[PDB]
Amino acid sequence: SIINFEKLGGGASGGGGSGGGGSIQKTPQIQVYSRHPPENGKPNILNCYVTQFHPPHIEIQMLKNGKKIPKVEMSDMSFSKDWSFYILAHTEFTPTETDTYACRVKHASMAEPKTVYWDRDMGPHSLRYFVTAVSRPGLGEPRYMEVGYVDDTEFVRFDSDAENPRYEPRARWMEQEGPEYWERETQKAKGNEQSFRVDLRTLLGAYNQSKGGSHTIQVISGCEVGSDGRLLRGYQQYAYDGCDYIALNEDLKTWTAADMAALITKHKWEQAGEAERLRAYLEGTCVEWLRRYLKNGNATLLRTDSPKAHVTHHSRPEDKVTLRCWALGFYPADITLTWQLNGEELIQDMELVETRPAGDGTFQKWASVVVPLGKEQYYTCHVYHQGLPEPLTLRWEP
Repeated sequence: SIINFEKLGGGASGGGGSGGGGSIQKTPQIQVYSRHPPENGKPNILNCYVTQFHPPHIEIQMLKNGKKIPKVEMSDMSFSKDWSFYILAHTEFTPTETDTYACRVKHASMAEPKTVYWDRDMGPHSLRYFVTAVSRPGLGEPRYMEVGYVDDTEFVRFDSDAENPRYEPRARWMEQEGPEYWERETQKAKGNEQSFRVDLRTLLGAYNQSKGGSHTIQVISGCEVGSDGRLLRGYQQYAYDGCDYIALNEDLKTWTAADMAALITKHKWEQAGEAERLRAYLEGTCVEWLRRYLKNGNATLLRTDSPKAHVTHHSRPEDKVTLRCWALGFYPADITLTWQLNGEELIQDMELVETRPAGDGTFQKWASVVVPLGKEQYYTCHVYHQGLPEPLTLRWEP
């Protein structure tokens, strides 16, 4: 259960521009790839994974031979520990030898839309809440969201942009909770929404910003627990427009403010004993709720799907060749791919893509090395994943 938030209630910054709020946009990173191995004439799914951007407003289109594809589904949006947002767009398609596909992204961080073409060739536990409050001048009320994670898997979500916005389960094992739980969480979410609505107005003043601009307040709140069930770390950190604003220190007693506006909040919270209130929630309430949830889904959280791996062979200019090592259909996302030349792990001639969602709950990743034509048998790829009885070692097999 997420804590009931206390207003930031600040009042003045100084427009210094250090790193705590106001606009300082992050450019999106984009990957375009098929869920399944592309085979001409066989239906598949094409993905456009967009990450690392800020602000959260973004426009994504997928194109077929330069023409917009009308039916493109969008996953719900989320954000990372570095505050940047991510989202997955995808569409059904049936690849052919000559049709080109692309994903086009429009975002305030870039002067023009970025088009990226698809190239076939190439223990402990935690209960954390990720909160987003985004003002939208000229587009209605601020959008408010609370997304909860147990061990990094989304299990609950509240999004004010529904019509009768309610807390909804996001993991099937949560359906074990009765109507009282949902009603209570929903009402608490609506109460929290109001505090953030106010805080957004307050921060406009604190940073001397226009009433016509869009702004974001984000929060990461929660507890990390040991195998013995004891608290290892508590978290209560805030960001304004993608930059650290204020955070509770590891001692759960003091705060670290990032700029002048946050100093006003630090002093308010110190005077009101906010840290004390949070320490109580983090050490008790939060942990108690984590156990409760783990009761329903620990088994699910421990499941693993081993990667299926193989090596593909690609031509390069002159005496060269690219060996690409693929890891597919694995879960969870954590994985390590390495290339070795006679015992030594390679660094310099290698290329990796960020681990990405296949769209069906599993993940994908690949690592490549450029090597001399004729020397393919001197290299081996190694795949390390918790789902495997032991690391996989593979080589290019003609």
